[PDB]
Amino acid sequence: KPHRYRPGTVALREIRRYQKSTELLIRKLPFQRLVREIAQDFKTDLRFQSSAVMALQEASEAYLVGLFEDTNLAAIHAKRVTIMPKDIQLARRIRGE
Amino acid sequence: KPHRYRPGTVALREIRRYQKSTELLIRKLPFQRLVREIAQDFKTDLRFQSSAVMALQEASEAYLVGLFEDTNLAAIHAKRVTIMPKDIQLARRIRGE
Amino acid sequence: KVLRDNIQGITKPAIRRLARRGGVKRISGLIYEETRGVLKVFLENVIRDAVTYTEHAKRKTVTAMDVVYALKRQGRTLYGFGG
Amino acid sequence: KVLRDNIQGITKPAIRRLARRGGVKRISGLIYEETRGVLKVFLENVIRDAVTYTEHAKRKTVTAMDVVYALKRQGRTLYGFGG
Amino acid sequence: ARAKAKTRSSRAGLQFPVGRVHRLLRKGNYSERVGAGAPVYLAAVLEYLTAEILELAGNAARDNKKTRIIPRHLQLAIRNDEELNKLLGRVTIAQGGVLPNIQAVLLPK
Amino acid sequence: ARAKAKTRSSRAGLQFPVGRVHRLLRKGNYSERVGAGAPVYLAAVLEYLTAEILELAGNAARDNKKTRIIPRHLQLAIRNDEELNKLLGRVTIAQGGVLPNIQAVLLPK
Amino acid sequence: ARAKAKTRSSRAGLQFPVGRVHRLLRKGNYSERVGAGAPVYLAAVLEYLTAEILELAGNAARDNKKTRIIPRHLQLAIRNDEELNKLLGRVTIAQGGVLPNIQAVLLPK
Amino acid sequence: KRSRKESYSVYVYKVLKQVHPDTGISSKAMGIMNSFVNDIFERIAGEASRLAHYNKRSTITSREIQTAVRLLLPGELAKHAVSEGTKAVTKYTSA
Amino acid sequence: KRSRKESYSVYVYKVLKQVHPDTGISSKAMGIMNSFVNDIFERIAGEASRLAHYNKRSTITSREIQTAVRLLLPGELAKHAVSEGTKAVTKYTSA
Amino acid sequence: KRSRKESYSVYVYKVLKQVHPDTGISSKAMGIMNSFVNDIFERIAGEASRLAHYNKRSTITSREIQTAVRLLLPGELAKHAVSEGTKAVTKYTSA
DNA sequence: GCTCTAGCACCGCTTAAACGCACGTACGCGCTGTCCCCCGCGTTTTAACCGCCAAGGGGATTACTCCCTAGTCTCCAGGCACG
Repeated sequence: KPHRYRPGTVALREIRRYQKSTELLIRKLPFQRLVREIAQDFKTDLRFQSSAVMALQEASEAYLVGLFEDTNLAAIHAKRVTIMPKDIQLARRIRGE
Repeated sequence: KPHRYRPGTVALREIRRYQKSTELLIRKLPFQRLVREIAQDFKTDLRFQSSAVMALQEASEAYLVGLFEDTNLAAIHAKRVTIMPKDIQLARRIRGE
Repeated sequence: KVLRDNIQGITKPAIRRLARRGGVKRISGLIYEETRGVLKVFLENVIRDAVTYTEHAKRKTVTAMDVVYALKRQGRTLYGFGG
Repeated sequence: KVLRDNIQGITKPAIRRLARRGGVKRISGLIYEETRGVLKVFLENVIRDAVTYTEHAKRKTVTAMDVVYALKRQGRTLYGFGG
Repeated sequence: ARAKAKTRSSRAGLQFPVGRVHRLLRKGNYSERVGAGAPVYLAAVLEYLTAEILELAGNAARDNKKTRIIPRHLQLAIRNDEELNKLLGRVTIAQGGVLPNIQAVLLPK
Repeated sequence: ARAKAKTRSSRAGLQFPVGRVHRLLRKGNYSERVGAGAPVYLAAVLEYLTAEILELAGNAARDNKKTRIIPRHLQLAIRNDEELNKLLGRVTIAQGGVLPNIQAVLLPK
Repeated sequence: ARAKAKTRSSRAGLQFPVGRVHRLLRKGNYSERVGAGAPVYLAAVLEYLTAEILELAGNAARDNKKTRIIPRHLQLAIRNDEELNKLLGRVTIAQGGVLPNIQAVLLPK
Repeated sequence: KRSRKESYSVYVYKVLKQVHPDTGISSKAMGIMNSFVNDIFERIAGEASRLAHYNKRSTITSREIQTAVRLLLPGELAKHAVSEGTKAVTKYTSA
Repeated sequence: KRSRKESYSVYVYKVLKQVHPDTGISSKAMGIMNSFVNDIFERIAGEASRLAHYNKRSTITSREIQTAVRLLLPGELAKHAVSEGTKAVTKYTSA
Repeated sequence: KRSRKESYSVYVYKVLKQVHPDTGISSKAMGIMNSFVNDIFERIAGEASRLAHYNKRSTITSREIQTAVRLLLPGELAKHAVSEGTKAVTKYTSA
């Protein structure tokens, strides 16, 4: 029998690894494609500094980890551990938008 | 038996009446004396006009009531109609204190 | 002159009426203590700021103008008192 | 030239890595498209501002300086590219 | 010997003050200099915003069958517009109370 | 016969400039006149904050047995400190990540 | 014809006297030469010591709500600190008494 | 002998009579309007000052406060304010 | 050569050489420190401007920044900051 | 006629008012601080003289007291004192 | 330094607020079943990353020259004080 870790153990190992980690968690070129796409929605043929793509990356992921920290608090509030769309809607409604 | 409503019906009447209401919810004199209590807690012989007491009043119901919309959104998130303190400090933590 | 414990002067039914404006149906008996505590915390912040404003102005009476300045600083801007 | 679908380019395991950075253990299957949506909406919120500075500057190229300015306007000030 | 004294707001055809807002910016220390169209534009923006909120205030007074505007009507007007709430979500109101907002599970049955 | 150009920061006994801070106060357009205590006081509070956070950064780096300061050490240093966290709640550090702050019930038993 | 007088304490930004300690090290007869940084170094050290202990004594005086420092406040201040206890284990304090120190077995029950 | 206090009294009253001639006004609502005008004026002024700082512009222009209107004022009221401001400066420079 | 992009470079290295002689500095951490000094200077300068307008003062001296430090920086850091700022202004008066 | 007896009067008063403006002094406490500063001074001075004998240097520099304060003063107290003296001597050499 | 005015201090009725007890009903939640749904791991694909090379759009700089804007003297007229 091949060895199999229990559900959640590899999840906690990912948690510990990625809290210890500091690197980017998004592939950079599809992110750049997406931000050029949404820039084209508002103004055509805009150009991006690669550092500007990195800044939008880090601000975006910081926003996401703040929202996910909020939804973890919402999930442990709801006697649960699986985060739900109602948790994300709650966190955004609390934060005032 | 005398006249008596089910629990919540008078509560709904209270909610409707004081969402309709525009007048002040808290007493004037103990609020002013509590302001004075905090004042001489910081610097003695501090005076207040009645308008300033009204201003701290308005700020108090604004802040507290806003915490109550945040709080009962938390409470309906937890599938409950009775609120508990953990809703209040979790809401204060999500607000970013 | 000096007072000790007027914080219960904001009575429990005042808090109930506040939560009725806040649309809370059921208010536990445990709730009123931390509402008084957070109200103490918020007023401690606001009156610290306001006292700092007035002591900057070399006065001895707090104006509502300094109160609405303190509400500008802390991010709870209030309308209607000459701000 | 024109791009239509790169919101799916932010892959689901990449969102999983982000949530592990957010400390999430268990993620529902309906979460990922919603995270795409809220990151999307946040990108309009940021980039309309950033494009607005860019068109104020009479420029065509997005710079990180305006990204910092847009993020600090919303009170989400970003260290690491200002100055 | 002199030109007739003419208000700049009526030159722009607005009621809101070109002069008072211009002087208040110049003494408000936001730059050293101000363009000529800047306080005209700002007065136009403020007059538009006040016109919208006073139109909704008159609508609220007519709904309450009252003639004079109350800050309750003003809070009712602001909270019933989504984009003004996006403008004034963190602003607290004097004697406005709360908008009528009862939640789905808060209502009975 | 002019006196030797001696620095105002050393007159403060400090390192953050009275000159640059006074210049960015004057050209930041915050008041018409600026008192002489203003830039020395504000440079002093920045030097206090800087010394405190690089103290915590150095201790964080030596805790991780590393020599050169990294924004991971900086972000760790900021959210060990309660009053720094209350100062910088809404600020995001580049490449800092998140300090390990793991809630207890999601940890295994 | 002469430079204006500046004390070395003002040059170092200290308010313990650099010259007094320099004299008292010359006439304390500890070496025939003394480096110039030595007395200002020592005065800064005593400045840190006295500032530390006057923080402690003023805080203790506020804790017993008395306005003026007393040797009882000083003796609480020294004896409630560990490193000052090692620094002054063999030191007698006039009218300072003893720190409140009851052993666990001396308590009833 | 008391001192004059600067307000927006008859100006808001005039635009009130333009939008609703038959209605009245209270003093508490007037405090609300005065603080509202002050707060929105301050928000626009602050964002205009920051925008002039960012693009090294030492003057406040109508273009950059129009930019500020796109920034602070959201959505459809933003383009209404753009229409109002451009119309206003049009009949202002034609005056 | 290019135009000088002004920063807080040598100051952060010398304050580190005061507080920790042996540790080194990365460029990312240095950018973080630059943006930190920018943010804190901007906050304190803006609140000083606010107190200037609020007390109808055209003058900003150390007293208004002492007011602002008591406002913004909480508690322990506030009184610490007031202490070394007072020492700094006293050595400024003693030159 | 009286002969003046030297003490550490104004220095302890000034440093107390720099750390606590609203806290007063009693004279017996003032004698305790006089004896404290004299005691610690003679401890450091005797240790410095012994070091000068010990390394056969005819001088006591800042480095001798730097050595002596990790000798007598403990740890964090000593390292804070070393930092205070280091910034003090850099200000002294700059003046 | 003056002054004058609303806050501070003190005074006297009035039931509304508070409060407290008691009946009553609803409230939260644990057990446990039950159903279900997403993580772990293996395998396969595929473009991300790397790394390598051409090209040109515009960011940024320098200069020019002119648009504009605060300031000031002065004058008058509508908003504020006052009723």
